[PDB]
Amino acid sequence: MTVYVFICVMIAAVGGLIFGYDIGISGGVSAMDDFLKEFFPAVWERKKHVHENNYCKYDNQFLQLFTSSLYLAALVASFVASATCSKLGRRPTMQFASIFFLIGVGLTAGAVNLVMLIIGRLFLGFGVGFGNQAVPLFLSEIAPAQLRGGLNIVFQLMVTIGILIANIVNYFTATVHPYGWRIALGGAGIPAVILLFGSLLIIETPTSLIERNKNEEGKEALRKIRGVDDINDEYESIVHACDIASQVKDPYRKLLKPASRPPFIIGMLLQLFQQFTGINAIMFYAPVLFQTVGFGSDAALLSAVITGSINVLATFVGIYLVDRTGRRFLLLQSSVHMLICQLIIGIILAKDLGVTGTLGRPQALVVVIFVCVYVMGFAWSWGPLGWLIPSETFPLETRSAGFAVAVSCNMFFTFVIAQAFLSMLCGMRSGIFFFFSGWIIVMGLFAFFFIPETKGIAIDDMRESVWKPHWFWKRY
Ligand SMILES: CC(C)CCC[C@@H](C)[C@H]1CC[C@H]2[C@@H]3CC=C4C[C@@H](OC(=O)CCC(=O)O)CC[C@]4(C)[C@H]3CC[C@]12C
Ligand SMILES: CC(C)CCC[C@@H](C)[C@H]1CC[C@H]2[C@@H]3CC=C4C[C@@H](OC(=O)CCC(=O)O)CC[C@]4(C)[C@H]3CC[C@]12C
Ligand SMILES: CC(C)CCC[C@@H](C)[C@H]1CC[C@H]2[C@@H]3CC=C4C[C@@H](OC(=O)CCC(=O)O)CC[C@]4(C)[C@H]3CC[C@]12C
Ligand SMILES: OC[C@H]1O[C@@H](O)[C@H](O)[C@@H](O)[C@@H]1O
Repeated sequence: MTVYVFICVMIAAVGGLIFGYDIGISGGVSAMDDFLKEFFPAVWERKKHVHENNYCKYDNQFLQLFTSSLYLAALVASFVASATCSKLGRRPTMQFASIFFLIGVGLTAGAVNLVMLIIGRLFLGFGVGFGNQAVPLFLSEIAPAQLRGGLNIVFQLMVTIGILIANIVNYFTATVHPYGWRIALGGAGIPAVILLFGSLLIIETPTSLIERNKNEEGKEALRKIRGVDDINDEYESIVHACDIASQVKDPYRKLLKPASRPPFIIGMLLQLFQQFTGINAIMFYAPVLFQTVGFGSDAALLSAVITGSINVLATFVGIYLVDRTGRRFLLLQSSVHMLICQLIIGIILAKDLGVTGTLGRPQALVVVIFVCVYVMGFAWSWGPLGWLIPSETFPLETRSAGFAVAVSCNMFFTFVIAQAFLSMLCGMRSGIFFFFSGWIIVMGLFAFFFIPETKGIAIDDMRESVWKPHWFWKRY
């Protein structure tokens, strides 16, 4: 209700929007010809051919470096963020994140050198690695109870919205031949300015302030969050978190202990699976894929917007599906849902698309319809729940660190997919989709045997009615 709580919500919404923009803009810019004329002339000549050398037209490690630099940087900067928060506060790290995005935007949009372009992407990666670590800490230490899951779904919606608007910007700036990609990459500056002026107005959480000056500065800070004077009883739980100084000296061992083993294994593998489903094909190289199908320069970027629209609608209804069905059902249904689309796309590509040539109109419509359905399968299952499950399964002692490691490893696997998708496409002509399909199959089995339904179960009830009656979680 107060200004500080709503600022806390706004900073999270904008920080998701910027992350979605950086996911969606790299696909459109890469496929444009203006960008390839100024950074990658080797693959630029290969687009001059009508339909020669399919699947290997864009096989270039530095072209993929343009996409995966941000996520490598985020993986490196995630640990730095995890330390910098606990040393300085949740406000300075957000300020540094805004500064890093603002530096990266000017570097990328006004890039004159390939080294400079990759460095700008790397600075954007620093900013996003800091933000995706400070934002959960704001949301978990300012917003009141019963609003932990409601904020996670809003955050995971903002990324889809950012992807959609990034596709729109790319589609409109693709036609602009003199400086199109520069306009496309300058659009990330607006949410960065908003983040900068939002991170200046927000003050550090009382949990962070009590870590160094207990109630010397955080006592009034907690009163500003909520206008009720009944603070003293709410405080008594914040003190207990940092009471155990000897236990928090080595936070690394608590995750390895059997107390937090069950939610750790679920949390980490969820990041491994949700990235090895193969959605980053569509979020990063969708126009690149559509051009090999045989659509053309505008047709590919125009289909990308359609798939993004599907993503947004499926996410908006996925928030209701999560509230009406259990946490298990959606991940079981999704594996089948995604397996079908990947097999259909792969099977018809293996026969109708060779090393030179183009699919016919019905085949072209099929590969688009089923990829849209593929994305909608992921938007209501692994997208949101891959972050929602670790935000509730970990116990109070290992919630912050347990989620920090999840974000970091997620960034690592994203980097793997983004750096090797086109290399895999060249080496395996149509085996990328079957390679992803095998992962989806093991996802289905892992979900059916090792993830339970945790719908409406409190943290203290996780160890009684979730992992006690489970056949495999015996870590007690
Ligand atoms: C672009 C795509 C992703 C749009 C998704 C819409 C569809 C996939 C439809 C087809 C079946 C629909 C579902 C069929 C039945 C219901 C029950 C329905 O319940 C009621 O209307 C009961 C009254 C109430 O409690 O609100 C709520 C919507 C829901 C989940 C529907 C939600 C939208 C669904 C999934
Ligand atoms: C063929 C294309 C369009 C893709 C098909 C995917 C969806 C249209 C399907 C996949 C699983 C289906 C869901 C499976 C289970 C349910 C639960 C059920 O009702 C509720 O969710 C309300 C609460 C309750 O369970 O009582 C019936 C609708 C719904 C959402 C189904 C609606 C249609 C869904 C989303
Ligand atoms: C668009 C046309 C050409 C075909 C679309 C294919 C799929 C995207 C659709 C149709 C087949 C559907 C599936 C058919 C059967 C089931 C089983 C049904 O029940 C179970 O999965 C078992 C019970 C449980 O797991 O809880 C859940 C919905 C699901 C996965 C459906 C989800 C939506 C799917 C994958
Ligand atoms: O919605 C798609 C996005 O979902 C996120 O959870 C993943 O981290 C991204 O790699 C992915 O592009």
